[PDB]
Amino acid sequence: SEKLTFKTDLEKLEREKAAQIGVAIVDPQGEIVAGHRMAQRFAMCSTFKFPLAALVFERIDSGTERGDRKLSYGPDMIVEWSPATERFLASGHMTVLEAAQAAVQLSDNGATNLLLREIGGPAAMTQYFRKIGDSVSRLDRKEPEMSDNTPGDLRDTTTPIAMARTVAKVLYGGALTSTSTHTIERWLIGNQTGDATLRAGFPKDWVVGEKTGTCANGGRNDIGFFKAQERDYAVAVYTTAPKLSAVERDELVASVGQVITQLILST
Amino acid sequence: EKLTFKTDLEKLEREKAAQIGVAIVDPQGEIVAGHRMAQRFAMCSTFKFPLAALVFERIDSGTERGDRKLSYGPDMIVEWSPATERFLASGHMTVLEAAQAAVQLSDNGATNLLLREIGGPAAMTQYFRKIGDSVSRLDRKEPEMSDNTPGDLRDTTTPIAMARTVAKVLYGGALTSTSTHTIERWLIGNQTGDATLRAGFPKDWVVGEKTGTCANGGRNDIGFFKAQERDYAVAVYTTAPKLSAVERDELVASVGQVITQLILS
Ligand SMILES: *C(=O)[C@H]([C@@H](C)O)[C@@]1(C)CC(S[C@@H]2CN[C@H](C(=O)N(C)C)C2)=C(C(=O)O)N1
Ligand SMILES: *C(=O)[C@H]([C@@H](C)O)[C@@]1(C)CC(S[C@@H]2CN[C@H](C(=O)N(C)C)C2)=C(C(=O)O)N1
Ligand SMILES: [Ca+2]
Ligand SMILES: [Cl-]
Ligand SMILES: [Cl-]
Ligand SMILES: [Cl-]
Ligand SMILES: [Cl-]
Ligand SMILES: [Cl-]
Ligand SMILES: [Cl-]
Ligand SMILES: [Cl-]
Repeated sequence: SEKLTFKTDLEKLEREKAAQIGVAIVDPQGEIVAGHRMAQRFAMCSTFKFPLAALVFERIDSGTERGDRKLSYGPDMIVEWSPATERFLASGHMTVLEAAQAAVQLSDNGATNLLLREIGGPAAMTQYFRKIGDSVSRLDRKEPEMSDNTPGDLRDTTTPIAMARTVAKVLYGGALTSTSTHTIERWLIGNQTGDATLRAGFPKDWVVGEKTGTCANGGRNDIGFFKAQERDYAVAVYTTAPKLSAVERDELVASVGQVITQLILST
Repeated sequence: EKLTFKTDLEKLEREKAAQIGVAIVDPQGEIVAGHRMAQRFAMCSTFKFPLAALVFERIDSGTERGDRKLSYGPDMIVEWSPATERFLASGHMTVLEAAQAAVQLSDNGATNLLLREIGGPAAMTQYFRKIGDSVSRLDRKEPEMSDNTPGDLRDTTTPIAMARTVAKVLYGGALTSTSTHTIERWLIGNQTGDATLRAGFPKDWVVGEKTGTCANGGRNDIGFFKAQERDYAVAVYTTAPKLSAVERDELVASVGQVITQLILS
């Protein structure tokens, strides 16, 4: 069957690249299309910044936050991979929406930590996961230490099926207003960090948006959505390949994208 | 201090085989300092900042909508169009998405999408005239407007004309308060200027700018800075055909340092 070919082709990639590949593909209601290691825990790393932006948009939607509110900070906000936070430092602030867009589209760690400071830290992120029906995903630490990805450490983890269903809830399940949903979809399409990962393995006519992550100890992840053959899907891909180079991990996730493509065009 | 400014720029020109045009003006357009300030230079991608101002004026005026979807096909992809490429499958970019990509990524396809909408180079030149700039002129779309053929007056500005245009947009009331603040934040958050002017400015200055890189050694940076609680508009245009690309970045950064010495004096 198409699902057997999907499993077999992912297992080939696992053997040949010394990797473990977690995938979940769901329809807009969260029904499983296909998956692999669906219930295995993986470090979230920067992929949680997409649910973080959804959390922020829900607060704007409910009138408990303003997108143009200025979030002041100083040099101690700057951590590794904080390009926008660095540029705005002299000005003294980033707005709520500026920080959320930098977190999603540049994977800006400082902007992420700026938002975590405002919402009540990792506990508030986890509370949001639980609220939208995700009993699995957990944020325990801020950036960058949440990405240390120690094998077997359950902090800062999700599973592919939990996160795919969280993506579907945000994009298709009514978690956000129509306007906020469309905005976050456009942010995912316009992401600047994913050119070499999943969307490099999907056909060029598919509409794709995603959020990448890179973890210590070989983690490389990509979560988001694709629209193919007049059908919408949510997808979460988590990989661990400790001996691959960084470029080789990009190619690994792109190869997963091609295996997904072969499945969808066979469905 | 003005003699030191001139002398240090001419040392850079001599040692780098370069021409350096600079103008610094106060918020009202009065000259603070300059060098070759009325010599014409190719504007290349720096015109994308006045283009975004024109777009904001039309949104301000009700003749454009910021969320209007601009459809396109792969024909609109030209060199250096990263956002346009990412949004291609979706089939559109909004007016505001395109404008922000033009300013902050120097996206050429997004720039051309906006030029398509306003009626092309003639309308952008008309906007320069409307804001009191009788010098700057757009003749072509991207990337051919950046050909920078020696002596060609097409697609040129002068440092003083463009510095005064920056001041008019940011400080002279060309845009509403809200739109002025937005375009200022876009310039601060620009992704392309880390190695040019702001690399040569002190780190507490609030700086925003728009870069350009042209054929035949053009390297430009225009924008604003707030230093010692005073606001300035600045335009730097340079031509250095024999430098490497990294050395042209270093050249503009060195001009930033010469500017810093003048301001602090
Ligand atoms: C998130 O996964 C990760 C956090 C935990 O640090 C983050 C921000 C790093 C990266 S890759 C990193 C950022 N850009 C650099 C780059 O492209 N190179 C090679 C210079 C490396 C990501 C990511 O999304 O891929 N997120
Ligand atoms: C604008 O001046 C120029 C247009 C006319 O092509 C443009 C878009 C090119 C560049 S530099 C180019 C884009 N990013 C590349 C880069 O930095 N590297 C290292 C590959 C080269 C600019 C610019 O603003 O600097 N604008
Ligand atoms: Ca076409
Ligand atoms: Cl500001
Ligand atoms: Cl909800
Ligand atoms: Cl980019
Ligand atoms: Cl002069
Ligand atoms: Cl003169
Ligand atoms: Cl869309
Ligand atoms: Cl960046």
